[PDB]
Parts: sequence; C-alpha cells; structure tokens
Amino acid sequence: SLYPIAVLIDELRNEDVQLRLNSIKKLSTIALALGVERTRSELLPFLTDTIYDEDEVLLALAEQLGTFTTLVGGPEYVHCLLPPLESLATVEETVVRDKAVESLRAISHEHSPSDLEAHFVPLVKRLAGGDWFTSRTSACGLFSVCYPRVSSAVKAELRQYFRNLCSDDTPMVRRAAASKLGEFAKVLELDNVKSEIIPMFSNLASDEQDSVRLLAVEACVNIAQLLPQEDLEALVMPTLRQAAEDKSWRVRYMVADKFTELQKAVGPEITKTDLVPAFQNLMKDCEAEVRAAASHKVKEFCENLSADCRENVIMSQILPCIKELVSDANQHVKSALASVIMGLSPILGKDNTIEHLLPLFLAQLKDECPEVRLNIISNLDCVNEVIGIRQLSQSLLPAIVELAEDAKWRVRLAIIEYMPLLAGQLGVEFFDEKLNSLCMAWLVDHVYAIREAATSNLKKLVEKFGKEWAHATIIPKVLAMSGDPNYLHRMTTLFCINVLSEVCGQDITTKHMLPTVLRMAGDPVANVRFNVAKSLQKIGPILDNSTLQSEVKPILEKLTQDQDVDVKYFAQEALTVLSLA
Amino acid sequence: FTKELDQWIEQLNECKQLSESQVKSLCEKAKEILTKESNVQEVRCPVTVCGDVHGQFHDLMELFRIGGKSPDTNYLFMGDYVDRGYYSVETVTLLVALKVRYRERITILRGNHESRQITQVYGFYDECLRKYGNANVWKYFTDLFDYLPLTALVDGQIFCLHGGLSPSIDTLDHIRALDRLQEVPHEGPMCDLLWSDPDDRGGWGISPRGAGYTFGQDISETFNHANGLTLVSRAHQLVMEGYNWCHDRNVVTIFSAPNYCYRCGNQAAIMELDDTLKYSFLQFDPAP
Ligand SMILES: C=C1[C@@H](O)[C@@H]2O[C@]3(CC[C@H](/C=C/[C@@H](C)[C@@H]4CC(C)=C[C@@]5(O[C@H](C[C@@](C)(O)C(=O)O)CC[C@H]5O)O4)O3)CC[C@H]2O[C@@H]1[C@@H](O)C[C@H](C)[C@@H]1CCC[C@@]2(OCCC[C@@H]2C)O1
Ligand SMILES: [Mn+2]
Ligand SMILES: [Mn+2]
Repeated sequence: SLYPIAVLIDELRNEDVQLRLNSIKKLSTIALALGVERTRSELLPFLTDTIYDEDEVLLALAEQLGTFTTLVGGPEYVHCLLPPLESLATVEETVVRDKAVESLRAISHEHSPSDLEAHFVPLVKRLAGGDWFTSRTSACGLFSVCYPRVSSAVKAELRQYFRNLCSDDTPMVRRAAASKLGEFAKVLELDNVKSEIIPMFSNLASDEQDSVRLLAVEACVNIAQLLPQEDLEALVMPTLRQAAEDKSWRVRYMVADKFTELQKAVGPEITKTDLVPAFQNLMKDCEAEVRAAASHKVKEFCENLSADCRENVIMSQILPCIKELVSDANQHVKSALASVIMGLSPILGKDNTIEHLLPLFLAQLKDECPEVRLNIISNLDCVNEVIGIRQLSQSLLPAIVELAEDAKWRVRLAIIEYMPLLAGQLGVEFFDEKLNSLCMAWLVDHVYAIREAATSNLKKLVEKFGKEWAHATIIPKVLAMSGDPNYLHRMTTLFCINVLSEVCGQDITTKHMLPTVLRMAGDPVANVRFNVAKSLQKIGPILDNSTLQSEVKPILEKLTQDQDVDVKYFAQEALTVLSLA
Repeated sequence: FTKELDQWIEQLNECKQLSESQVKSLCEKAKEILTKESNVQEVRCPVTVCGDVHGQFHDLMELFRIGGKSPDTNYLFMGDYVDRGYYSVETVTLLVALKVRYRERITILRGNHESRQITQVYGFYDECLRKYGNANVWKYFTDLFDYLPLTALVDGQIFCLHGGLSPSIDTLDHIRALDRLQEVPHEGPMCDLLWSDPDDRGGWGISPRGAGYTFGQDISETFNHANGLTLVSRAHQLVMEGYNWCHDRNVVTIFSAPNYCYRCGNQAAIMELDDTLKYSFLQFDPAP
C-alpha cells in the first residue's frame, strides 16, 4: 500500500485489507490531498473493489460517495462515482444497499441528461437485468429519477424493464417493484399511466403471492390520484373493491390501513358510492386484526366524507356499525375503537353526541379491559368542548363516583389513577368543585393501599395545578387529619407531607407543613412519633440550613431521649443523615 | 446487626427463604426476646389483631396491603403460621424476623400448629426438608415455638388466644401460673387454650377436634365477667365471612387465611383496635 491512500488502511488488526472506520468518514480529505485527477485515477478505483464485509464501513462509504460529486471534478465527471456505488448496491445487509441507492438517486441529478443516457440507465439495466436478486431488488429505486430527463426512446426502454421487474419470477423482486410502482407512476405521462401502469398494477394486485398483493394497495392510492375522477371506475375501482374482498386478510388489513388515503385519492362521490360499503364490510371482517384497523379509521373517515352527505351517512351507515363494535369480543378491537370514538363529537353536534354517543361513551367507560376505559378517559377533551362541561359531568361523574366507592379496592385503586388525567383535561375549576372531595375522602379509606395510592396522587395533582393551588386547596385539609384520634389517620398526614415536599417548594414546606410535622413530635402513640423522625429526615433537605439548625436539630435530639426503642433509633438515623448529629 | 435484620426482611418480602445459617441465628435471638414475655402478654392499643395465616405467604402480603406495613402499623397474630399453605417456611420466618427487628410493633402468639407433632403431619416438616435438605431449620423453629406466649391481654380488656377457653382455667392468674416452655400437651389448660372452640350448646361439650373442649355462651360470659374483659378474641376456626361474632358478642373469631387450603373459598379478616380500643373489621379475598 502507498501514501496518501495507505492512510485509509488499518495496518494494525488481522483483516483482509480492512479500512480504519474513523477514517472512511474523514475521506473527503484524502481526496483533497491527491488532486481531482488522482481522486479519480487512484482513490476511486481503490474504493471500488476493496470491499470487505466490515459493514459499519460499507455504510459510510456508500453515504460518503453521495457527496463526492465535486471532489471528482464536478458534474462532467460525476459518473466516476457509479462503479463503486453499483458495487455497494449488490451487497448484503440491506442497510448498505439502501444507502447505495439513496446516493445513486442523489447524484443522478448531477448527471447531465446526456450522461444519464450514456452511463446511468445502463447501470439501471445491468442492475435490473442482473443475475443475482439483490442486484434487482435495489434496481427498482432508480427508475423514477432518470425517467423524466431522458429521451422518449429511452423512456420506452425504461418502462419495459420496470415491467419485467414486476413480472419477475421472484416474490421479492416483485414486492420491491410493487412498492416503487407508485413513485414511478408519478413521473410518467398520463397516457402511459393508463396504458402501461394500469396493467402492471392489475397484474400485481392479482398476484399468486399475497405478500405482493398487500403491497398493491399502497400503489392503488398513488395510481388513483394521478387519474381523473371518471377513469377511476373503469381502470381502478374494480381492482380496489376486489382487494377489500381479498382472500388474504393481510390484503384486507392493508385496505383498512390505507383507507383514509384511498378516500382522498379516489374522491367524495366514489367514497359515498364504493367506499362506505367496503368500510362497513371491513368493520365486520371475521379476523379481529382487520376490524380493529378499520375501527381505528372511524373518526378520520367520517371527518372526510363530503360536507353535504356527511351527517346522514354517519347516523345511517357508520353509527349502527359502531354500536356493534363497542360489544365486540376481541379487546384488540374494543381497544382500537375506544381510542378514537369520542373524536366524533364535533362532527355530530352537541345534540347528536349527547343522544347517540354518550351512551357508547358509558358502555366503554365500564368495560373490563382497563385499557379500554383508559382510552375513553384519555380523550375527553373534545367531547367536552362540544357538549357542555355540565352536560359531560352529568354523564361522567356518576360513572366515576360509582366506582370510587365500590366493592373491592383495586377497582377503587384503578379510579385513583384516572384522577391526574381527569384533572389535566377537564380543568382546575372543575376539579376543585366536583373532584377534590373524592381525593380527600380516599386519604382516609379503610384499605391501606388505597390511602397510599391517594397520597402519592396529590403529588401528581400538584404537578398538574401548581404549588399555589396546593397551599390553598390541599394542604389545609391534609393538615386537618393531625387532629384525628386514629393513629392510622395521623400518620397518613405525615405521609402526605413527605410526598408534597417533593413538589411544593422550600417556602410552602417551611411555612405551612414543617410546623405541623414538628408539632406531632409529641404524639401519644409511638408509631406517629418515630414516623415524625422519618418525615424530618425526608423533608429536611428541602429546608434551608438555618431552619434545619434552629428548629429541626432540637426536636430530633429530644426524640432520641424518647422511651420507645424505635422512635429513638429513627431519631438518631434522621440526625446522622441530615448531618445535624 | 440491625442493618442485617433489615436485609433478611427485604429478602423475605421477595418470598426468598433465609439460609439454615441465619435461621439458626434469628431463632436464638427470638428466643431471648420471647422469654421475657408473659403467658398473658400485655399489649397496648392501637394494634391490629390477626388470626390464622398457615403459610399462605402471598395472602400475608395481601394482609399488609390492607392494614399497613410493619412497623408503621402495630400487629398481633394469634398463631397458626405453618402447615396447609405452600410457604410455611417463608411465612413464619418473615413474621419471626419482624418480631426480632420490632419487639414493640409485633406480637406473635402460639397456635395449635406451632408444635412438633402436628407439623410432621400437615406440611411444615416436609417443606423444610425440600428447602434445606436436612431437618435443622425445623428444630430451630419448633424449639422457638415453645417460647411463644400462650395469650395476650390488650389494654386489660380484650383477651386474645388462638383456640379458646378451658374447664381448668378460670382466671388470668391461672394462666400466668402455667409453665408454657414445653411442647404442647395432649390434655390440660395449655392444650385447651390452643384447641377449644366456642359453641352454640350450653356449658362444656365434646370437641369434634379430638382435643380441647367446646364452650357455650354462659361459660364465656362468666369468664369475661370474672376477668373484667369486654371481649374474647380468638382464631383457630374457619369462618367463611372472614370473621364472626358469637355468644352475644363475648367472643369473636378472626381467620386471616383467605380461601383456606386453596379450596375453601372463604374470606379472611383482621380486626383493627384503634387508640380508643374501638374495633373495626377488614374483610379481604386472596391476593391475585
Ligand atoms: C388437626 C385436627 C383437628 O383440627 C380436626 O378438627 C376437625 C373438626 C374441624 C376440623 C376441620 C376444619 C376444616 C376447616 C378443615 C377444612 C379442610 C380443607 C380440611 C380439613 O383440615 C383439617 C386439618 C386442619 C389443620 O386443616 C384444620 O384443623 O382445619 C383436617 C380435616 C380436613 O377436612 O378440615 O376437623 C375434626 C378432625 C380433626 O383432625 C385433626 C386432629 O385429629 C388432630 C389431632 C387431634 C392432634 C394431631 C397432633 C397431635 C395431637 O395434638 C393434640 C393433642 C393430642 C395429640 C398430641 O392430636
Ligand atoms: Mn388452629
Ligand atoms: Mn388453623
């Protein structure tokens, strides 16, 4: 090997002419050392063949070559970059072949129209009509860039190869061609889209291999846009209606997945004619994967029907189908619908929503699958901005309150976790009036786990509404429990102060919580006393050092002289941790 | 040694057994502590009274979920920590480990099963064998059970014991009199306290258990009155509802092993006695 190129080589390992990784990225510089002429005559050739399987490298080399146009002599010599890229296109680990293509596409534009014909298309062909298969898979992404700029004669040629690529004997080479069929169709003259693209399309849509067919749905969207509204029923719709009916649920899945897109590509009239029935069939598919994919589209689809027929097809065609799904077996499906159903409110009006959706809203808010009612609870924002907050509270509050005081705790615990959500959605004024009661009521529940749950719930609430709202609305009632005769409740008070110091800030903690904590240092029950040491060890860090020395250090030292073994041990511990010992 | 007890407890909460090594250690220290305790252990409220557990470890964990974690919540168990359940070793050790780390926060009584002959028929003996390869952990534990207090008096008004009353014990002093440092006898006061059951037939009767007696309301009332007790608190018996009142509320049964033997389908309960000896019940099902 020889300098300056030798610099790229990694003379230290034990490879097969491997290159220094941290060097292939510093390539635009070795190209600067030797000149443009030598970058071509010696740097490029060396890169061309020297192709070991060091992937992290091949990648960089493919990427790097896409910006080497100018370090080779500018456009007139842009083609010197083809040889090494052609190589890299036929490699293995797809990641590399992708790069090689992205770059080939990049520099295609640098190529002049004439150099496109003289060196590019030839590369496209040899790649397309190559033996090996990857050489073909990658060959499919190079047709749309060179088509427009070359001659009518070469265009023709390009179209033929793209076909041969579609009708390839290999499923993979066909899937590839199919998922690039749309892109290619977009750069052809209308006639040829009709006479050449349509047949290629039809063929792929009726492929023996469903893996290929489901990929023609995406093509349909693209082809369907380029064609004028009238031509659709003749050259496309039969095919698309057949896909929605395909034997392979995978193909049907793809139709339900790209529904909203087909709906635009095709236009309102056909959507009302051909798509509304298909949509109805999809929601009733036997395979739950499809019903769910479709259910997911509900809100978006109705949102897109033409303004005039909208409200009618919905209450007549779509809505009955939805009532059906709210009762579906697979939670996969109930789940999908639930995440978007209440998004229909705006599109139906305060009157319709309140009469036809609020019922479904409830049927789901009381579903087993907790995910389901959680999806309903996560999207109240729109239902609320459509009907009155009093109208919603009139249909939600009872579902809540009925569960917040139910049989088994667990079901009750579940309702405590909807609170920070209801808060951040329904707003602070609603929460202070109709929800703050249920959250304080839980702080004194019979089950420990419920009190624990509702305690950390305050922290989540103060994060939603702030330290001001906390001192005015929550601290007052939490501190009230220190007077309670039950020790389970007095300790609950200290527990709320530990969690609340985390987010109430130094001022509020020192002014309005520390006093209540220090005051209980003399509680009649031992458990409260030692938990006071713990609470001081907890909130001590938030208090400025002056307070820590004047008011905390004292009380702790006292507690260390307490009769009870545990108050003593915990009083000590508290001191040793705060450094006041 | 205190940082160590904490570890053993953290471990035991993950249902992970301690080593023969440490169980031997934990058991001797537990002996020192349990020796100084009375046959009628004084327990001041507030404190939660628990009944049978029987190695149902995950239910014991569900118990702490409902009544609070130790040592923030004070507890009193009335025995029967082993047998029947699948985790007698983890259960009894967590509890004994809790007693040594927190003498004033927990009180453990002796049930009819904290004995040597019955544990070789109902589980505990064999389970130790499947988990330690020899019978040592069983000796350390059955030896320790000899030191467990036969009964506890909460606030001088609420008398707690595992089984029930005896025809050869009329006063709390009669009990303090007995020598409890021994295996449980086949007859007598110590035996009856651990085996008897309240009944709905008057006076004394023949216990279907084969040990101890049955005692009607009249007997309890006399026993309560003579000892200035407002209530007799015991376990030992399966109660579907988790807890049960009987004898014109002179007696209350508390069962804390929900769905006993994993076949009964019963609820479990624990009794909360607040700062004012006011009682409240917590019923619960087996943890999922
Ligand atoms: C255990 C028991 C009694 O307590 C049990 O008392 C009866 C009445 C109520 C009880 C059943 C209660 C049900 C709720 C459970 C529910 C389930 C699903 C199972 C089951 O479980 C029982 C055992 C046990 C644990 O789970 C229990 O006491 O509940 C055994 C019967 C079985 O059906 O009943 O049965 C009659 C049969 C008795 O047998 C044995 C008894 O021979 C033991 C024997 C009397 C002991 C054995 C150890 C040695 C010694 O120590 C006492 C002094 C003399 C001697 C030293 O002698
Ligand atoms: Mn018993
Ligand atoms: Mn029992």
